[PDB]
Amino acid sequence: MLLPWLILIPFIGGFLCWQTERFGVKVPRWIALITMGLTLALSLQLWLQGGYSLTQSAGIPQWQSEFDMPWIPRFGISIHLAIDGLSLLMVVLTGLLGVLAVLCSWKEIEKYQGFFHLNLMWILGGVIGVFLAIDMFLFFFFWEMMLVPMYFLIALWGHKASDGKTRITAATKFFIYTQASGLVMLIAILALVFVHYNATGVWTFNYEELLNTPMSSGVEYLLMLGFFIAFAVKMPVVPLHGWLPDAHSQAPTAGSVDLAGILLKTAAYGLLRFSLPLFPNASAEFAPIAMWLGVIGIFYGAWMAFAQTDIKRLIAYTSVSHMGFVLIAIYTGSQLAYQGAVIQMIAHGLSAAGLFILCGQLYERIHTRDMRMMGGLWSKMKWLPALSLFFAVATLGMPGTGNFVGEFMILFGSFQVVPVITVISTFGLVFASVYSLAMLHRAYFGKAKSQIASQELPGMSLRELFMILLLVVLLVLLGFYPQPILDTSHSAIGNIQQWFVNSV
Amino acid sequence: YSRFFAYTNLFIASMVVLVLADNLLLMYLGWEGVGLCSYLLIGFYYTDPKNGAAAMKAFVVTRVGDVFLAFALFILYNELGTLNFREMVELAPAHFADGNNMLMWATLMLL
Amino acid sequence: MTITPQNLIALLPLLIVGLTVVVVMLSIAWRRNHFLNATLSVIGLNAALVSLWFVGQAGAMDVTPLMRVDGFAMLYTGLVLLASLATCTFAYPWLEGYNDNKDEFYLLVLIAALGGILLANANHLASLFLGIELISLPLFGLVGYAFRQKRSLEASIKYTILSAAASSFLLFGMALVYAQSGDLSFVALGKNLGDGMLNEPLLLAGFGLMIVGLGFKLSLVPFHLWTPDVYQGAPAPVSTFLATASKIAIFGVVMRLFLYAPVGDSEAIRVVLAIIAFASIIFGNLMALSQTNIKRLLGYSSISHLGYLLVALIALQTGEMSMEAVGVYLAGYLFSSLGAFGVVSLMSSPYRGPDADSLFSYRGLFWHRPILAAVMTVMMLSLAGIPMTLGFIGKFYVLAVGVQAHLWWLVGAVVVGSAIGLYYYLRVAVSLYLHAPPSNWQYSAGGIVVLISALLVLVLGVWPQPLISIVRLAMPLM
Amino acid sequence: LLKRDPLNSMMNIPAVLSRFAGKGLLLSENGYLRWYVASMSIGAVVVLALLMVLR
Ligand SMILES: CCCCCCCCCCCCCCCCCC(=O)OC[C@H](COP(=O)(O)OCCN)OC(=O)CCCCCCCCCCCCCCCCC
Ligand SMILES: CCCCCCCCCCCCCCCCCC(=O)OC[C@H](COP(=O)(O)OCCN)OC(=O)CCCCCCCCCCCCCCCCC
Ligand SMILES: CCCCCCCCCCCCCCCCCC(=O)OC[C@H](COP(=O)(O)OCCN)OC(=O)CCCCCCCCCCCCCCCCC
Ligand SMILES: CCCCCCCCCCCCCCCCCC(=O)OC[C@H](COP(=O)(O)OCCN)OC(=O)CCCCCCCCCCCCCCCCC
Ligand SMILES: CCCCCCCCCCCCCCCCCCCC
Ligand SMILES: CCCCCCCCCCCCCCCCCCCC
Repeated sequence: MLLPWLILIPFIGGFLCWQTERFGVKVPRWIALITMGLTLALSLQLWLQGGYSLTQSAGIPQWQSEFDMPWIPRFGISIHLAIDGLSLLMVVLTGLLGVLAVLCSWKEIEKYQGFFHLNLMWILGGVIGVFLAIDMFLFFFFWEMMLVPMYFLIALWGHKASDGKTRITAATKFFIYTQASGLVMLIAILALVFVHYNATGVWTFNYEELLNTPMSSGVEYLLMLGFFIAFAVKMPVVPLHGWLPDAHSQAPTAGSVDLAGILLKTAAYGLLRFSLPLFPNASAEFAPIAMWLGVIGIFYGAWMAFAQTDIKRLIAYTSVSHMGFVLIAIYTGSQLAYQGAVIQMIAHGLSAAGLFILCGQLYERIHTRDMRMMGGLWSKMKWLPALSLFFAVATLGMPGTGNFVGEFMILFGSFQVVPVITVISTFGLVFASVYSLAMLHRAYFGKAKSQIASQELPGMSLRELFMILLLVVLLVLLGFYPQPILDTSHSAIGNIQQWFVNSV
Repeated sequence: YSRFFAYTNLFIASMVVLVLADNLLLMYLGWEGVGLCSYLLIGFYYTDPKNGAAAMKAFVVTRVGDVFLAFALFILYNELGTLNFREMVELAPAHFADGNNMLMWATLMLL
Repeated sequence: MTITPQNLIALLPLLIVGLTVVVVMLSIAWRRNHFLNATLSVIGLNAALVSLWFVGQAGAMDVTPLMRVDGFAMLYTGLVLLASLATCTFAYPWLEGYNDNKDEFYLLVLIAALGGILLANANHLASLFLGIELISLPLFGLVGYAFRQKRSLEASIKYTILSAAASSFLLFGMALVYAQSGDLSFVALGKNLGDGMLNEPLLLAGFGLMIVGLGFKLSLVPFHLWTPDVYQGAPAPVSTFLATASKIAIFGVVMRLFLYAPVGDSEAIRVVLAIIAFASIIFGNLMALSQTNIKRLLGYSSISHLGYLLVALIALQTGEMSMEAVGVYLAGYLFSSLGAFGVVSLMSSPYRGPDADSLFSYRGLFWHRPILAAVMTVMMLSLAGIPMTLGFIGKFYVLAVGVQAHLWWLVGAVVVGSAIGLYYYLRVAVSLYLHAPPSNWQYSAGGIVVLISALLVLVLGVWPQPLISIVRLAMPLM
Repeated sequence: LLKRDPLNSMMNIPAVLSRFAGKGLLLSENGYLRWYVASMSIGAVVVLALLMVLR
């Protein structure tokens, strides 16, 4: 019931930020803040009223809330939303990151701020719709709908220091990758729908009805291959990964647009929700390839991030390595590894949000991003280097932050399933510590090798410090007490794991 | 001055967590906090890059050691199903009555 | 077969547009008035569009040994009439700057619309040929309407020579087909063959020659080289009409011919058409990568979109929604090309002499023309298959049709061509918003037309059910 | 050895192939009407030969 409002409130809010620019340039930021606060409040109200902690696993489908409306009755297409523990967790994370993104661009008084805010809210609404839709056409619709505002934000409101041609090139590369992968996913969806139509005679796109689809061996492999191409481009999984550092480099200066659409794990959610229950045997056979791809992605992202002279590209390849960890977790078939994957995804979103916000604030202070131009910044900034030290400590898998709980439950489940990939991924954790230390010592420690890093810099504002400390508090509380997050998503993970291991 | 005293206080707290924990995961929390405080205190004079390189080498070698400790933790949880020390010394000889290879590997990575 | 009053009321748009042609000619002969002649033309086209409702009341039947009226004819007649009305609306501000006579433009547009309606109603080889030439010759006039300009004269010469050659090819193909069969009806092209000898060599060669002619007329590879030059040289309302109405009418009559002829089931023709569609998609997408001219880029876009249409055409004998997919795609492509070429025409209007260039300069269009830039980027996203657009709904229909018939090579071609089209369409849509250094209600009418087209594309991309129901309601005769 | 992202270049290779193929295919659009008629006759020969072979 509240899910259509959960999707439409960002869209109506973005339309309001566009329309209320005539009353002032400082108005659409307040409107966007109000509507993301309303979205987050609705998500938290769904969390409180759901009773997710006391919910027990009953098998797919099992939704805490469900909405149906016919959209295209010729193909049996419905605007069909459904929320359970995992989807609610991702919706809450999306709302929190949207509030952080709206706050992160609070000092932009540009003449066209209203369209920027509409663009951001439409990205957030598309991400929420991806997390909520259980109709194949609607899920694909939101999946490709959240990319046009992404493209326009990167291309027009991107990094002003870089040339326009590089911004358009990076945005076009990102759009081409994501939309071609979405098209392949659509072809897999259509072939699955047609297989179900020949087997049954009923036109439908519903996830619940397409679950019991009798398919031969080889067709199911192709369908899961298309789904995995989409969910591996947007994860990212190597070699389908260059769009992520190219778009992070040319992202807008404040870093809000990084948090809005690039930083939310829609692809791994789709792997958990759509790839494994619909195609269990084919995913079971593709598990070694995906797990070795995750190992190669971890080490490729580590060696990439160590060799990066750009901070934003370093955080992008950190995201690549941690998403490789999640990809290893997803194809294990273990409840403990799945719960660790959920915790790791939430904690990695929080840590990368803190890292990108601190990098944006640092670029506001110093107007450069090259590691050969900073050094010894601890003595010049009041708050930024210690908070960045905390967040780089979080991204190396340090206990006390939720990332450690994430990768360690992932590796416990993986060692229960596959030990060699577990031990190689732990060496990947060593590599993660290596590049985090390299970034810390190239950025804030040492002696200054530039003139702009030889002067005293102004301290951070109250709102940026407040939101970064909020991220710090959330990461620490997730590291020390991850139990409410674990009990929130216990039923959905249980249903997915039981459906995966009971149909092989 | 305050940075030094905060780092040493966190070192003391993490070592107390290490020596007071009843399970291997909480002791790993204290273990890695001790390693982090060692890194933050070795490179205290951050202006000299040699101190930073020393802190790098210290944290990388200790992180390799902590990865071996994690190997032992994974093996022990996969075998006995628990991470409590008393539960190890209770239901280890019953489980390892037939085979002792996995316990040998667990003790090797503990070493 | 004679003509009944029911056959006459089923002939309403043809008779109405012909009477409009006669009335417009008599008005020109009385006194040359641009406004009055354009008003008479648009009133006649609107009268045909609203007499389509009376035709729908009259039912579906066969009106001639040549023509057949059903929902197929309704839908394609409506699309052709809408394209012609938009062409006149865009043509008036362009013709306001014309020093020479302006009233012949609407006469040619009306005659070409008559040819399009005949092609929509065509159930005969004679009617198909006559509709093709009745579309072609007014397009010969309209492409070289500004014959003083070198580009328009060159495009007129190229189009006239190549279309005469393709008409000769098509007529020789019909001659071979008629020599094989003995009847010129669409349903009888292959009824004299049975027990597995449908692949008669003379019938196959004749159908291949008409395939050559129609592939010229539909900008299909390798008869596609005329498309960017003729699109660029011709006036922008002429480019609008040639992109929408001619392609729609010729593809509708090709749909009806391949549906009704028993030889359309033959595998050799289907494989040849699959190769043609594959090459058309790949070539029309690859050749628009580095185009700084909007007209040539839209010509290669037309080539690729007709390749997608042919991909939907191949599965006509296997699937059940293939002609429904073609109808939905053609409606979306009509609205997309109408919006794009209308923005091009409104920037190119009035005609600023033949010696001056008609350069578009789309860079930074938002900073003086925000509504037209918004319409142009909406139609650019619509042509790419990007969602919440009608072009995406058509692309989804084409993909489902290709998935049903196991035509996976064509589906991979659609995916690759969609990626390349994404590149150049997004390049144009983002070049609209970079930085670079009217006054009458006809221009406002053209802007209203392109704005309504953009809003229709957005609404029917978000909510495509009414268009799907309308296209499914346009059920031809089995 | 890996600072230049070799897998990114490996996956960017099809973009270079597409650009080269488009540049090669644009040479047929030379603007000569006699070449257009010759290409139309070439396509007629190809279509008729394909129909005769596959019959
Ligand atoms: C797991 C593998 C199998 C499944 C694959 C599924 C498909 C999705 C994932 C792969 C996508 C690969 C996309 C590669 C190109 C990315 C776009 C790009 O880089 O565009 C920028 C580039 C222009 O930039 P610049 O370098 O400045 O050009 C100089 C010219 N002025 O633009 C250009 O140079 C021209 C761009 C043209 C359009 C893009 C290329 C389309 C090619 C076909 C895509 C379909 C997939 C085919 C197989 C891919 C390889 C396996
Ligand atoms: C312009 C030039 C540049 C741009 C264009 C570049 C090329 C674009 C086109 C690329 C794709 C080519 C075609 C790929 C699909 C091939 C399908 C195939 O071979 O199917 C055969 C068989 C079908 O199954 P069958 O046995 O008939 O089932 C019935 C009874 N079992 O299939 C099977 O039995 C299953 C076969 C599975 C393996 C084949 C598919 C490989 C996919 C490769 C990409 C993904 C690899 C994994 C992920 C990588 C990291 C993301
Ligand atoms: C012998 C039996 C037991 C073996 C156990 C496993 C191996 C243990 C290895 C222990 C020794 C590690 C030494 C690490 C030193 C790190 C400090 C260092 O050298 O720093 C220099 C450099 C500084 O970085 P930068 O930011 O560029 O500096 C700014 C300017 N000064 O920083 C660098 O150059 C970065 C150095 C990174 C080192 C990464 C090490 C990874 C170890 C992986 C172990 C894998 C084991 C299995 C291998 C396969 C076996 C089949
Ligand atoms: C570059 C991107 C685009 C790439 C090209 C486009 C996709 C190419 C897909 C190639 C598929 C090859 C299939 C080969 C065998 C075909 C014949 C066959 O076995 O048909 C079986 C079946 C029809 O017989 P039926 O009675 O329905 O039997 C039910 C069996 N389950 O058949 C059916 O019911 C339908 C079978 C459909 C199979 C899935 C097709 C789409 C799969 C997703 C995309 C391709 C794989 C992922 C990407 C790879 C790299 C690009
Ligand atoms: C999806 C966003 C997650 C943000 C991080 C949340 C981490 C969990 C924090 C839970 C609260 C911990 C402190 C209070 C415990 C109260 C326990 C009451 C019942 C015994
Ligand atoms: C996804 C389908 C299409 C949705 C609408 C896309 C946008 C259409 C045009 C709306 C107006 C755009 C205005 C952009 C202003 C940019 C100003 C930049 C200043 C630096």
